[PDB]
Amino acid sequence: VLWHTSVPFAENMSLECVYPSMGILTQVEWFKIGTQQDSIAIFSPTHGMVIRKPYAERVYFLNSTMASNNMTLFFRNASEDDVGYYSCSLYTYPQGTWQKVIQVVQSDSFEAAVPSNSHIVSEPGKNVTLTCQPQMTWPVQAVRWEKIQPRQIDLLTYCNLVHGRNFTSKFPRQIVSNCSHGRWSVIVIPDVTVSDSGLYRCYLQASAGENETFVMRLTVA
Amino acid sequence: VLWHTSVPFAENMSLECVYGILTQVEWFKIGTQQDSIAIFSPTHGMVIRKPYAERVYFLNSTMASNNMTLFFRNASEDDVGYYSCSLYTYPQGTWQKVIQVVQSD
Amino acid sequence: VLWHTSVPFAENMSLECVYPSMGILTQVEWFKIGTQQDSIAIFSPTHGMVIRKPYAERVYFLNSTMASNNMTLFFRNASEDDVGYYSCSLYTYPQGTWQKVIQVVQSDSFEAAVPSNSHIVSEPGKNVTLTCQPQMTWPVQAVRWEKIQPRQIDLLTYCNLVNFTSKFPRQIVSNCSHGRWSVIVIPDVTVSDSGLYRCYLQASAGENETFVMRLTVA
Repeated sequence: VLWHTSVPFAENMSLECVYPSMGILTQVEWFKIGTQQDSIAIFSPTHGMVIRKPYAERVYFLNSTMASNNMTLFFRNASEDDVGYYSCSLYTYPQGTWQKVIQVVQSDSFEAAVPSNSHIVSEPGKNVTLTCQPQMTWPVQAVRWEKIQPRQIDLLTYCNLVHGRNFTSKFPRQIVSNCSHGRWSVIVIPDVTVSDSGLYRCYLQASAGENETFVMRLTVA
Repeated sequence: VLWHTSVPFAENMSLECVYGILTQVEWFKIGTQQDSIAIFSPTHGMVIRKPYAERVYFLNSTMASNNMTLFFRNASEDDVGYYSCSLYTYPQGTWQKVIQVVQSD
Repeated sequence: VLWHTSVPFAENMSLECVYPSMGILTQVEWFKIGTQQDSIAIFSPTHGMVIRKPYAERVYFLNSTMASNNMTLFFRNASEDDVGYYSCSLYTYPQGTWQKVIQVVQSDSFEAAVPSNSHIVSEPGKNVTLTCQPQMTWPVQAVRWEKIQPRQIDLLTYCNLVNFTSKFPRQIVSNCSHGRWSVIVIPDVTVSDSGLYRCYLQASAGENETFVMRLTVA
């Protein structure tokens, strides 16, 4: 998993999956994630797209140009059973397999759930350093950084400090994240553009006193 | 296999279960057989099985905090025994916490 | 995730990944699954094989008939660190992904410690039914049917009773629909089917049962 987003449920929701040119694309496959993966569609760069029968009347794709790299999944009339986790799996040569995970949640604008704890104004071209606000004697089990927009959360990184594997987002842009050594608290956004404006959230999952967070608004001139 | 957490019996006892991408959570009672208590999925939500419907509840707080603690609002002598808090993550798989409920307090 | 095949150590060990013919083969990739997914080699049916630098000296593959459905990972040389778990992933169109997990065991431990609890004799051409010996004292979490050979142990059937499909090319008839997990049928048995078979029962919160049976075909 190199890319993890969350989007609100809608009857006409589209699950964005645009792959960066990286080597040769050899196959794409869409899955509904559960304990067992449910295949939605499979794409050949030679023979085209096959939608699995349970989804034949429920999803479609755009007739976008080849160099658009667009595998975005579109729902006709989505229903409550289409809530959950999705996988857009990219198979490339010689780099290998990578996966984008998209979670469909029941939700309003993701900005509405978060009031900013902080505001920073920067200019394009500068690196922007963001920090968590570690507090307690309570051990931090997990740390996660997200970029928040009204229609989309981009999971930038998470560090499991007690158990599990870590995650660092590649795509769409570079996130400087390390996790090791009590510097899970800091990330850098190198060379910001206006499109980097938005809300940035650090969530701290602790042991007994779990669940604390810090939001900061970035505004690029 | 033995237990991870051991608690004494109480009518209002709560069985703590704390803890990526969670695809399924299920509570079982382990005796001579395995009885399902409640099952959760991100698509269907939390669905409690009928034999425990009047016994247990969940305070569905932040699920991203990884908390599925089983609350007894009423508990009887037969709620003593072994419990399993079973967890499936994507694509890693299993994570299981076994909990013992002791009658002697 | 558990394994499909298990083999003992050897510096010339061959981790068999014979796959079925199913649609168009579009890509193959070998990983070593440790605490992290580590890439060994990647194959394109047009561009050929790339072996990642950490395994360039270690491993090699046949350049012969690959159309025989063969991507077996041959070791040229091997150390303690080549012990562990491997993933042989086949990518096909339109069927999708086909994955075989392969276990390499260290201590010089293998079928030498496997005595039978039961012995069945059958003539070739017969449909042989094998059965577990469930004791009905722990709920059965999961069922594994395995074939124990001198050079490899293969998974025949897996059933989680809360998914994992066999990659063994024998066509074992099994269902695990409603208690069916306790039996498997070997149809039209041959002399090559002789050997040790094991039913493995995983308990939810207890100890695991083992029933080993020897089948000898006339």
